[PDB]
Amino acid sequence: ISEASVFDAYVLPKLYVKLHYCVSCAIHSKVVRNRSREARKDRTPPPRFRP
Amino acid sequence: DGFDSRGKREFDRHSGSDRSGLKHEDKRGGSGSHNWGTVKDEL
Amino acid sequence: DIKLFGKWSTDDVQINDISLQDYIAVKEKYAKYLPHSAGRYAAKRFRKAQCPIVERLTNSMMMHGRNNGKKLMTVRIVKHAFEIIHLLTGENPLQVLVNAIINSGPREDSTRIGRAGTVRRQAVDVSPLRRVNQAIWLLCTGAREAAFRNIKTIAECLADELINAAKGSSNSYAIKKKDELERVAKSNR
Amino acid sequence: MGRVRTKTVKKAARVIIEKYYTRLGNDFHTNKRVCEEIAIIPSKKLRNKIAGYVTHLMKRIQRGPVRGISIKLQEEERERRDNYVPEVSALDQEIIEVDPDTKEMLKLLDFGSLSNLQVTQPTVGMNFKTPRGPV
Amino acid sequence: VRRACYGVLRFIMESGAKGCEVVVSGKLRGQRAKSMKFVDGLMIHSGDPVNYYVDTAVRHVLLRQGVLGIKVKIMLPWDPTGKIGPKKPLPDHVSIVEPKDEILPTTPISEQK
Amino acid sequence: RVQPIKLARVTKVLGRTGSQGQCTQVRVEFMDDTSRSIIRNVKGPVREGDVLTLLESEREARRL
RNA sequence: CCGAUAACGAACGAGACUCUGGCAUGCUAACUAGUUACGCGACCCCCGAGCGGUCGGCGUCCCCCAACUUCUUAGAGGGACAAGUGGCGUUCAGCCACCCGAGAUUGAGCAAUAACAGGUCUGUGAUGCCCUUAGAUGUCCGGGGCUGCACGCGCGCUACACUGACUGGCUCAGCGUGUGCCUACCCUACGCCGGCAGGCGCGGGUAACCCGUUGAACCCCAUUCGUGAUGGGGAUCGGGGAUUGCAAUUAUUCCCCAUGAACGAGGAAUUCCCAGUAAGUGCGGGUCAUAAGCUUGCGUUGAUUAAGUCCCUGCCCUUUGUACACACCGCC
Ligand SMILES: [Mg+2]
Ligand SMILES: [Mg+2]
Repeated sequence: ISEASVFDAYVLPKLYVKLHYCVSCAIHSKVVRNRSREARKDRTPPPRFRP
Repeated sequence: DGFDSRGKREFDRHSGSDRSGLKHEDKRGGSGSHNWGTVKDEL
Repeated sequence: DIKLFGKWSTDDVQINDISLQDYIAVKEKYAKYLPHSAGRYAAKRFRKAQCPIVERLTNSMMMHGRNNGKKLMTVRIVKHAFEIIHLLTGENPLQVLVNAIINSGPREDSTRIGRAGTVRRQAVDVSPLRRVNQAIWLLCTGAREAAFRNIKTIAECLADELINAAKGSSNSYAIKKKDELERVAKSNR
Repeated sequence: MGRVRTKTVKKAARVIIEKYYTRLGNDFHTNKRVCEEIAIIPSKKLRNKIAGYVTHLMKRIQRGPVRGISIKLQEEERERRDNYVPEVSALDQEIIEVDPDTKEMLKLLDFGSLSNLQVTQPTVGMNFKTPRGPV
Repeated sequence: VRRACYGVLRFIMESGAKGCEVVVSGKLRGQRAKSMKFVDGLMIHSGDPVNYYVDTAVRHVLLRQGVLGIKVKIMLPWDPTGKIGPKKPLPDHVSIVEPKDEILPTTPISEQK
Repeated sequence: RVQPIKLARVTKVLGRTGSQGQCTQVRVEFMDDTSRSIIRNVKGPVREGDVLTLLESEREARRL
């Protein structure tokens, strides 16, 4: 796309979508996983793995 | 009808005897002379 | 000086491509009187890299069941084929073999597991040891297929296979298979 | 691969190093010979495995202490650790940067207005604490 | 069987062994057969040392209801004299003699004799 | 019009890939330009330091 | 295993162990293994070779008339330990490579807590109960059957060829067996007859003493054939001849002469396998009066690919849910 772009420096757009899931679909698609009894009490989101 | 054509049973766990089944139930909790022991026998 | 089969000096043969220079073993250190040695070349990984390539050829030419251990017969077949190509082309049979390996080794391939379109999903470029492996395999299979149901013997079929592969003339089985494989990689890039 | 040692050789290696550190050394064949009389090892194949782990552990010991211990090593580290005591203390600075509030504390304690103490400009903003939550 | 087997266990351990193990398998008063196992002490199973460390015996007992199999395994105690136990020590057993601690590295002296 | 066939040298082996272990990811540097170095994936036994041909330069780069 | 650490110290299994293979010109030795040296020969030698060459020719424990254990055998000791070096790693556990090295992962055997209504009552003077017990379901004897064939499936053997088949010559093994309580039945050398299968005398061997230096096959070297269901294949079938057995028909096996069927590398699918391995290739044991296309071992020739992954198929561990606990062949 950048090679075929007419503009010298095009910032390609981003698709912003707010998905909602029932827990059935979420567990089936592995968005959320079953956790241990102690682990369920942690509200911290999983790490971004940014480095 | 519990067996196939050859004669092997199609449900091996389903016991065919009315006297006993898969699990060993102990007569009188293992009491009497010619029997397995009990806790009193152990001590 | 080494005189493979009493002749066919090794020191005049050059591997023109650096990509295969350190896997072909026709240099003076790997040069040997005969293409036969119980050197334990499959003891561990990359041990076959230092194995002589004429030895590798005579080890791959014993295939398809009826002849799996007949190394003496394969050695004499290699001897006759090398003599034939020397008297037919006019250069060193070792140089012919090296150029044949270079031209037979398919430079690329393709490999995945998913729902392939034509043959296989993702194109990939092969390792030099894979180049040598597949070149020797393709050349041996081409000679074997050529000499199956005709009067022409194994030595002659191997000879023309190497001769055609060393230059590229579209009639060699190894060259045709390489062309097909490169084409499918190109299409499934 | 597959050269990981076993408890049976490791326990014995630790014990014989602890017992006979003075007798033993960092030579494999010397160690495999001293073991022959300091322990009744039924098997040669296990004896030399023990000797190899002994040489490894003693080569480690020459450099630094490990979980296996020796009383002479403890005393050596005790007599060696009390070193590099500086000629000038790290706590005798010519000036001491001190806060106005701590200066009030010192004058409450009556030990304020010391020459060594130098009051600093109090920080402004009260911008401590980190922003709450992600972002 | 619990009384008899426990008495045998006590007798074996009282006579002195590293361990023992008895199994009584068969039918008593019921069609379904049961096996009861009684263990104590150490008991090795694998390798060469079992051949001359473990004494085994298998008997059949003929009861009115059928047959009762008895299996007995006794791990003999190690014996340097070997009359009541095996001669060789366990191959994985390593024992270390404690040093005399009579170092005495004092000032050099010469003692004439 | 076709970019000419070139050669590169493997400087490091990243690791197996393909969900069957059938290929490897490796890091290659070009002799034609040593600064230019991309991540390639190859099939066959690959040791570090070996050189290999490249029909095309830029195909894909992905981290494991 | 190291580390983290309300755990510390252990035990079983794994390992360790036993056997086997790989190395010891180091030890003990050997007329049932031999080797060198020497002596008689036999031949090529003569050009003359002459301490010339060959000899599984004969000898030197023919015990007075050599030594030695390298080769062979089998005992004890050694040797290998991630030991040395470099790199990676918490720099720990260990991993990678290289040197020296015979060897830097040789194969097996043994093998936990338990579970499988797994298989065996046709292994038993192992065995409960039931059945039969004199016209026997006991036991013996005669014959037949276990083989029987529109068909389907499994383990296999032989092939489809010239990388071959035939003919001849040359040339190399290792496991291991071998004369019997009952028990009748051994391995075979040598000579002779026949073309072969076989037959007849004469031994040797209860065995590192004889077969036997196991002259194995593949392979190697020469001949012919020549891409042709053909000199590939030898299935089917006719005739004849031998051997074992009391008995060969429903052909036991073997030999000889004839016909010469599919089969021109095999769909969907699917098996086994990482180094002396696959595979080619023969030889022993077991079965056996006669019997190997089986099995268990042994040797010969001897590779391609790989030093990875969870894609497929499974198994294990953790978390999780459970109304199951005879435990999903569940409960309902
Ligand atoms: Mg074990
Ligand atoms: Mg015929």
